[PDB]
Amino acid sequence: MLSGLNHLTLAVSQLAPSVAFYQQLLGMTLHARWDSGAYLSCGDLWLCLSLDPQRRVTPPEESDYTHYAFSISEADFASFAARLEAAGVAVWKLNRSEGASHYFLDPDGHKLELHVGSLAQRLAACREQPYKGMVFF
Amino acid sequence: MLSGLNHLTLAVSQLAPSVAFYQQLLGMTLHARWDSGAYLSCGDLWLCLSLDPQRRVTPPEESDYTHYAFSISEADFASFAARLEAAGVAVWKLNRSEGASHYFLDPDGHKLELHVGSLAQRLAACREQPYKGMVFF
Ligand SMILES: COC(=O)Cc1ccc(OC)cc1OC
Ligand SMILES: [Mn+2]
Ligand SMILES: [Mn+2]
Repeated sequence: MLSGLNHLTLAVSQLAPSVAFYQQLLGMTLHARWDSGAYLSCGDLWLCLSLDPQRRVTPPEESDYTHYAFSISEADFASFAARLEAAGVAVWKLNRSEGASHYFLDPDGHKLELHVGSLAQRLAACREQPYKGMVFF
Repeated sequence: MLSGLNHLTLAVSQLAPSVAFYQQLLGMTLHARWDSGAYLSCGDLWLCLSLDPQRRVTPPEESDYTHYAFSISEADFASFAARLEAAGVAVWKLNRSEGASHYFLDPDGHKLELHVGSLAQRLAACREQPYKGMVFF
């Protein structure tokens, strides 16, 4: 039986800017680094950056909607978004759903998100206003 | 600050087979589905499957090392991996370069993994068998 997400690994084209982005800009904790990767944590999340020459710096129009959302409190959301904006981090989508969301790109074009709100909050909102074809289990 | 992974969203090309894979084959909990997506949980993980006409079924030699690992206990690991193998689930990696792991593909080629152990345990193992150039902070 699977008990949760064990780790998220992102392939990166250049290790130093990716470490700078996740540790310094995004505030994650750097636990270890080696010639071809790094381990960081963000709350319970174990993040691995893996240096991969096959990673392309990918424009957002050229990747699908797969994306990785990090939790932040409502109270901290606006100043964190402003930090990303000051750093010139590109946005790939505007928020049109429930709960604050800021959609931003990492240095290689990985699609990231800041989101406020849990699955339970989303399901409650959906029960009141179900999406087209929605069924609950 | 950021406090963990709020959700993982995977773009899928065919919603029903992807729901079946995550719910039936992997045992995740299905909470809701709609014409364009589904919400599942795996322990604390909120997984969203999002129907995306841009998603391509991608062979593993065509994608980078970005991947998603799910936690499983030492007692359950081998039989779950063997069940995936017997069910014909495609693989993408054999060499255990980061501990006890089984590397397998979802229907669209998303790179998945079963892994036994925490970040703390992986750091302890790496102290004895470090990756090249490894530094610990
Ligand atoms: C794995 O169970 C589901 O994915 C639920 C379901 C099954 C079939 C179906 O339409 C044929 C619609 C469904 O939910 C909206
Ligand atoms: Mn999202
Ligand atoms: Mn892994």
